[PDB]
Amino acid sequence: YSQEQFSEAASLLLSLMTARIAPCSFWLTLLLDALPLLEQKQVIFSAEQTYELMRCLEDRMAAKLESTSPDEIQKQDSSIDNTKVEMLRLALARNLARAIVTEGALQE
Amino acid sequence: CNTQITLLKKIVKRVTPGQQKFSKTASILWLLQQEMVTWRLIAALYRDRIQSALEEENMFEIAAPNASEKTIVDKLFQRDTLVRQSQLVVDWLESIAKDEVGDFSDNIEYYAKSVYWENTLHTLKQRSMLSLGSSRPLVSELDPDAPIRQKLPLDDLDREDDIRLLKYLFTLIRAGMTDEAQRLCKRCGQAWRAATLEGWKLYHDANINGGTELQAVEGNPYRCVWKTC
Amino acid sequence: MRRSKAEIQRYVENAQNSASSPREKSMKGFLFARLYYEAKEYELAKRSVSSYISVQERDPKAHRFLGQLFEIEGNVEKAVGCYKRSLELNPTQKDLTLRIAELICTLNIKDGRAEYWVERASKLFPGSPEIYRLKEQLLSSQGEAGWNQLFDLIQAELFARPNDVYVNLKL
Amino acid sequence: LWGQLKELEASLDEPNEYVRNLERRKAFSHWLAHTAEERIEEEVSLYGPERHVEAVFSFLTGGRISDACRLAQKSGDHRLSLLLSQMVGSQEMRELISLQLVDWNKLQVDHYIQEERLRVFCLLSGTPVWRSSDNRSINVCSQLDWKRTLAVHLWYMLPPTATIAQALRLYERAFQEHEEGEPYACYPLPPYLEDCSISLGDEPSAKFSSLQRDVCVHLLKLYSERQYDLCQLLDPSSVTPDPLDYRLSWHLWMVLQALNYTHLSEHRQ
Repeated sequence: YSQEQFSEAASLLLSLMTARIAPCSFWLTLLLDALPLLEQKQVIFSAEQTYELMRCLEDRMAAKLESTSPDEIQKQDSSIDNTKVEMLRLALARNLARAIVTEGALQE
Repeated sequence: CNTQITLLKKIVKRVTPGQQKFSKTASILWLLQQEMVTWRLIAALYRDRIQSALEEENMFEIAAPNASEKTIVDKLFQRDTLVRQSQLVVDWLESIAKDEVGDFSDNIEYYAKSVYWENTLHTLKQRSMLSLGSSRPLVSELDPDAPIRQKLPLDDLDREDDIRLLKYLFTLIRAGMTDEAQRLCKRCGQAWRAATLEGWKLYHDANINGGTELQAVEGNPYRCVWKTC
Repeated sequence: MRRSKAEIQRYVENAQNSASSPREKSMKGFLFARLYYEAKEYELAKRSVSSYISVQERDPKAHRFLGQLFEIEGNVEKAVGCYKRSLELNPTQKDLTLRIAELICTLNIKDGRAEYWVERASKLFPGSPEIYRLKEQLLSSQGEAGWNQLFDLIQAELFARPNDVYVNLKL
Repeated sequence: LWGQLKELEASLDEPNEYVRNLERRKAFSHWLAHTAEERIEEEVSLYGPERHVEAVFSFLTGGRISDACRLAQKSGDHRLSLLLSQMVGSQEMRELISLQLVDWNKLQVDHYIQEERLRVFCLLSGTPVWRSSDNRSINVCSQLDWKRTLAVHLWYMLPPTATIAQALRLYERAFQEHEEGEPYACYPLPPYLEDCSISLGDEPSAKFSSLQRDVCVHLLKLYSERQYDLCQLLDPSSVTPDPLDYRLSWHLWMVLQALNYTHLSEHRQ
C-alpha cells in the first residue's frame, strides 16, 4: 500500500480475509483498511471481490450476534462500531456500483 | 310521571327479590320511566324547532377570520339546525344517565385512597429495604405511562382500583358530569388525568377585541394535537 | 425507572465510540460517573470521574463527587483529601468545611487537624449544634484542660440557646 | 430592546405602552432562546437516551417546551410529557406543582425522587431553590450560564406581564448576598471570563465590585434605567480580554448617541 501497488494490495488483503487465517476480532480492522482502496476513483476491487468483502462483513455481524448474551447490549462500545459498519456498507455499495459499470462497459 | 315513578321505586325497593307480582310492577316502572324521558325529549326538540322557525328572518353573522374556535362553534350552533338538534339528543341522553347515577357517587368515597398506586408504591419501598427473593417484577416508576413503557404490571389491588375508577369516570362522562369526573380524578390523586379531561375545551381569548377588563383565556389552543393524542 | 448496568454500559460505549479524541471521551466521564452512581456501581463511578478529573483537574464538582464515592466506601482519609481539593478550587462550599470536620473527628479525635477544621467550621456556622457536638467530642478527650474549655463552651452555648435540652443535660 | 418590531408596525394606531412592553418582552425572550440554542443542542447530544430528564431540563431552560414534551414522550415518561403540555399559560398549574412539592417535603417522599426530576418540578413551580427533607438544596440555576439563568427568571419565576427591568432586578438579587439566603445564580461575567474558574473563596462581597460585567447586562441596565453609567458599559473589558480593543465600545457609543443618550462625559468621549 505504501509503494502505491493498490491492485496487488487489494488482492492480498482479500486473500487474508478469505483464507480465514485472521482472528475474528481483527476482521473489522482489516475491513476498515480496505476502506481507502474501496473509495479510490479507480475500481481496484472487482464486483466479485466486493461481494466477498460483503460476505466477510456479514459473517462478522453474524458472529457478534451469537456471542452477546441478551444482558450486555447496554454499554457505550456498540455505537462506534455501528458507525464504522455503516461507513463500510456505504463504501462497499458505491464500489460495487462502480465496478459493475466498469466491468459491464468492458464486456460491451 | 316522575311522582309515580318515585312511588313505584319506593314500592319495588321494599320487596324481597323473587315475587312474580313485582316483575310486572318493575316492567311498568320501566315503561313509565320511558314515558317521562320521552316527554323530556319532545319538550327539548319541539322547543328548538318552534323557536328556530321564528328566528329564520335574521341574517346570521359570518365569523371573522381571526375568530376563536369557541366563537366559530357558537356560530355553527346558531346557524346549523342538525348540529343543534343532535346536541339536544346528546343532552337528553346524558340527563337520563345522570338520573340513573343517583346516590352511587357517595359509595366511591369509601374506596378512593388518598394516594395513587399506594400498594405498588408500598411494594417498591419494601423492595428497596429488603433483598428477599422471588416477587413478581412490578413497574419501577410511578408515572401513568410506566406500565406501558416498561411492559410491567402494577400491584393487583392498584390495578383493580384503577379498573373501578375508570368505569366510574366513564359513567360520569356518559352522564355529562365531566366536572365531577375531574374532581374525582383530583380526589383520587390522579390530577394528571383531570388535566387530560380538560383538553377538549375550545380555545377562547376574550381579550382579542380589546375589552375594558382583562378576562381569563379559556381552552386549549392546540386542541387538535390533544385530540390526535 | 432505574437504568440497568447493561443500559448504562451500552450508553457509555456508544458515547465513547462517537468521541473523536481521548480528551472528548474523558470530558463525558462526569456524566458517566453520575449514571454509575445512580446504579450503585461505585467502582465504575470512581473510574469514570477519575478519567474526567485527569482532563478537568480544576472542576470542584468532580472532586466533591469523588469524595462522596470514597466516603460511601468508608475510605475517610481519601474522601477528606478529595473534599479539601474541592474546597481549595471553590471556597464558597461552606457545607464541605463542616463535613471535613465531622469526618476527621470520626476518624481520629486526637488528630491535630481536627481542631483546625472544627474552628474553621465554627467561624462559618456560629452556634451550629453539630459544631457544638464536634467541639464537645474534641474537649472530652483532653482531660482536665478539656474540662475547663468544655465548661466555657457549654456556658457560651447556653447563653446563645438557653432552651437546648442536650446542652443543659451535659452541664 | 430598541430596534423596529414588525408586530408594532402592523398597527395603524400609536401602540399603547403596555403593548410596546409586551412585544419588547417577546423580542427579548426570543433573543434569550436563540442565545441558548447552540449550547442546548450540545448538552442534549451529550446526555443521550439514558439521561432524558437532564435533556428535558435543558430544553425547558431554552423555552423549547414543545421539544421537551416530545423528548419526554419518546423516552416513555408520559406523566412528565402530560405535565409539560399543560404549562403554556396556566398559573393554576404552577400553584398545583408548588403544592405537590410542599406535600412531598412534608411527607418526606422527596428524598426518594431523583434530584434532576425534582429540579424539573422546582423549575415548573417557579421556585429557584428548593430544600429537600434530607436538607439537600436543589438549585435550578447551578448549571446555567447567566443568560439561561436570566431567561428562567423571565419565563418561570415571573408573571407573563412582568417587564424586562423586573426580570433583571430579580436576577440581580439572585447572585447578591442577602440576609434571607445564599446566592443561587451565577454573576454575569463577560464570555472570555465565563470559563475562568474564579474560585469564589469565602469573601465574595469585596470581589464583585472589581469584576467587570458582560456588556449585554450593562445594556439591559441602561434600557431599565435611562441614567445608568455609560463609563462601565463602554469599557473594552466588558467585551474583550484586550483592554485596547475599542471596536465595539466606539460603535455602541455612536448608536447610543443616535438613541439620544448624552450623559457620557466629554473627557470619556
